[PDB]
Amino acid sequence: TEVIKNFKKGFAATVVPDEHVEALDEDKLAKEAVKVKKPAP
Amino acid sequence: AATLRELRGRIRSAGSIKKITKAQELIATSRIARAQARLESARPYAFEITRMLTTLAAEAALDHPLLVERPEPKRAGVLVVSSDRGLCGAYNANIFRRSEELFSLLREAGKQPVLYVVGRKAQNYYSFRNWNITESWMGFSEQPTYENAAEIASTLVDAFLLEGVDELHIVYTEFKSMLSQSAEAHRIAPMVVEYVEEDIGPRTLYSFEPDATMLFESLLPRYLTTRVYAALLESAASELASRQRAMKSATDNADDLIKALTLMANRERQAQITQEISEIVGGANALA
Amino acid sequence: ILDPSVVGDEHYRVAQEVIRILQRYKDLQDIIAILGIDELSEEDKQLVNRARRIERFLSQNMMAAEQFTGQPGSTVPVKETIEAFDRLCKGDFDHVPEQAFFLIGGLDDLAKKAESLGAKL
Amino acid sequence: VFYLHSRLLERCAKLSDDLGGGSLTGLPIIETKANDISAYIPTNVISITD
Repeated sequence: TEVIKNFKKGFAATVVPDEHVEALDEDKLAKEAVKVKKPAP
Repeated sequence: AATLRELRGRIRSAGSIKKITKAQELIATSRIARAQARLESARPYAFEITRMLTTLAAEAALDHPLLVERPEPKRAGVLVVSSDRGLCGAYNANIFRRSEELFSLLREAGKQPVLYVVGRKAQNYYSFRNWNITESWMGFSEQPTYENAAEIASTLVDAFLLEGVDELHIVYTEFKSMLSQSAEAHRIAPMVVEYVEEDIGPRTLYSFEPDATMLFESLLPRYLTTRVYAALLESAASELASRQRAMKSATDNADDLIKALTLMANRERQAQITQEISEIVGGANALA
Repeated sequence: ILDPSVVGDEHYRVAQEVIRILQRYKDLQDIIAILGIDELSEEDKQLVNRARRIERFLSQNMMAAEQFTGQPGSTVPVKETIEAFDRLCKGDFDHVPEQAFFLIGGLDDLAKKAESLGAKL
Repeated sequence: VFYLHSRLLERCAKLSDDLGGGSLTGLPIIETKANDISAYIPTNVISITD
């Protein structure tokens, strides 16, 4: 047990993937708006 | 031998599965009715708060943090709305596809996605990919209350006003026409000031107590919360519709599997009888 | 002769990983047959997608098949096969659709069919 | 066939100290078909060995 623990002392075991997905079309990302009635386009 | 035994075992297994999936489909139908009821029940408050927000924005200072976009956008907090239970179809998978499209849109503009999840399925999907989930909410996907939406919206708006995000998005399944469960990405913050028209000409002046800007800034986070709640309800109804469709599909599949397994079992039964007769007659002819 | 002492360590390792992925895919055929790939774990969904791509990539346009499809046959060197299936097992083509692995030769044909379908290696 | 395999395999034994104490260890090999461990010869031999 002593040997095993002294060995585990020095033992060395072996980020997000890309998913290669293409960007959403900005025209399909809806935007919550405040429908004001003032004339100022 | 022992092949007919395993075939009959698989047959009774598939029969149990078929019964369970049929029951689950009918239960999902009843609960779809319930969820549509809750959605059309929450509709009126949404309409009225939208109208009041419009009346307030008509005569307010439109420079609220939730209303102006920020130069140097570095981070967008995305809230992914998935389910807790899993007997739905591609519901969660469609949500995750839409969320990945949104993440790859946000990395194109230099923003860093900050991820909030609703549901255990999104928790699994994002922990498997070594994501960093700032906050998670679970247990109210099939019947969300306004208090859950209030908590979520408060956390999101606190992150927005502040370790800080410059945009706020929601990826959830929109429910329409009882036939369209479509994963969609919405931008809830910052809102965009859109001018429709004077509409009515000269009309009566609206009184504001104490003034329009105070009420506007008091209503803006309330409107965020109302929209989060509507998104939660739509996603719940969509999850129930997806579960009904998926359980009907699984019932048809278990039916076809029972049919094929029964054909194989009858073949093995006939073959066993023929082989036994061959052995008996072989012995009898050897002795004759 | 599918043995490290005859074909090599890399050949043998790639073959064993392909066989492990295909066996795990076969063990799930009842769940996938009744419920689909949507109920599996994330590990198992990833494995099932890799296994579908591996089982389509084991097909090939043969020289003897031109009398049936009009499409000419292809030859793939064993080093190219080892490299390609290593990259499939590691997951380098998880984004490429299931088709574009079907009835092709080496990695060049995979690239060409993937971009004719709309993807990129 | 059972008598065949059983009288073949029963001759693998650990002898007593008076008989020398020798041993014959047996490793019979049986190939099943389609994992059918419950065929005739497989079940004959499974019931003979230790």
